Amino acid sequence: MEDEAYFIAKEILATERTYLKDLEVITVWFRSVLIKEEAMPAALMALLFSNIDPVYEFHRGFLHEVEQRLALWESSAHLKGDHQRIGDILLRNMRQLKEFTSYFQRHDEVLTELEKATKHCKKLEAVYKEFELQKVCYLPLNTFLLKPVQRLVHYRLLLSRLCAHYSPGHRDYADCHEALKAITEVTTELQQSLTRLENLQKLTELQRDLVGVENLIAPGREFIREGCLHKLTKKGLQQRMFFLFSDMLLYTSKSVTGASHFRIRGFLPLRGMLVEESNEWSVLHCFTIYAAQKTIVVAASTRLEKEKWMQDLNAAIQAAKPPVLLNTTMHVCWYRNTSVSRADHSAAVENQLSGYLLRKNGWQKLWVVFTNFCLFFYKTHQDDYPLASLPLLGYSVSLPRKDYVFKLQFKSHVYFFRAESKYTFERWMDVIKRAS
Repeated sequence: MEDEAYFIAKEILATERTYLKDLEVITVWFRSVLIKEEAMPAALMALLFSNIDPVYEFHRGFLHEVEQRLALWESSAHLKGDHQRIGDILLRNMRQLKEFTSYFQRHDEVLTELEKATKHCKKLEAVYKEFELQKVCYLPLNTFLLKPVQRLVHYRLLLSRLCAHYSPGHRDYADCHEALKAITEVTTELQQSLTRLENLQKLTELQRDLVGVENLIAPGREFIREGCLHKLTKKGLQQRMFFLFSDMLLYTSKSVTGASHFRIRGFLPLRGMLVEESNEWSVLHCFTIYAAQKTIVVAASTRLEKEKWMQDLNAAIQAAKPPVLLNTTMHVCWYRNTSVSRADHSAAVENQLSGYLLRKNGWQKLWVVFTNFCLFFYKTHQDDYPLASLPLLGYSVSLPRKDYVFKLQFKSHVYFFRAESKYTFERWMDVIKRAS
């Protein structure tokens, strides 16, 4: 009962702790590198930092107010009272956060300008490159420019979740609804900006990752799904990479010894193709893609995988009724024969989570972060780089066969984790299930 409301508070904390460290990848670490190298024109430095710094200020103050209250929580008997309550802190900052919306609206403009600056300036591209290599850069650099607006959502989500196990009679009930309504209209205003950014980000990433392809980023192209399938060739079924956008189908070329597995071979426009499910090819889970002037047959790793790629193709071909010219997620797909949809991203993002838990040779306490379908391992809540990582596509959360332990299974790889509480136990295996 009362415990459930407290663990949400701690949830807000741990995640805010990770958020502030996320922001520090830019405002601390990336900043210095730009100064030491001065490959970034001052206009872009202003545009970048005039819009992240002020946000970072607020949050640093906010984390303080939180973790303090959280300390006064678990306190005398004639005061607590207002020690076991957080709706007041939230209500304040929420109605105070709305004043930063103007800053957020330009994140689509910062991710945009960095890109052009990177391509037209050769020195900055080099700098940018080496910096994404550093252990501090545990996710792609672009991914961080996203988190500010995404964080706004996470308050809406968490505040929502508080009004769930709350009812009239609690001191912190009237405040939360005012707070929730305050953040809900904050996210509303930027909901358009958010989706526009989340997509620009994915296109701007792929643009880099893939070799050969140019002009992939466009005001129109939305990303449907990326993933791995076996193209039918004269030598046999061969693994290849497919990237389905709203207006074409990108696929990967023949694998050469020592070359990239992510060189784009050609695209197949969506006007006007048909996909037709395959004969005794049914067991092979293959279907056939008749394009306007090329035709391919292709096998899915499993049956559901096929139905996904098909349903997504067909529904995308109907919906389409400068010219493209010729261990992240894309890599985890190549090594596990799977795919990830635009729908999955929004389900690994809404399911982000930080916390402390143990990991059985011999129970080992680590601080774990779950973003981007991947677990990141720290020894302290305060380190600036992950000690280890573990991507989770194709991992299944079950109980074994201590107390309150869940296990991750994948082929021969078996890991075990323990949470302190029992609520926080049902929450960890929850989010991992919702990013799978």
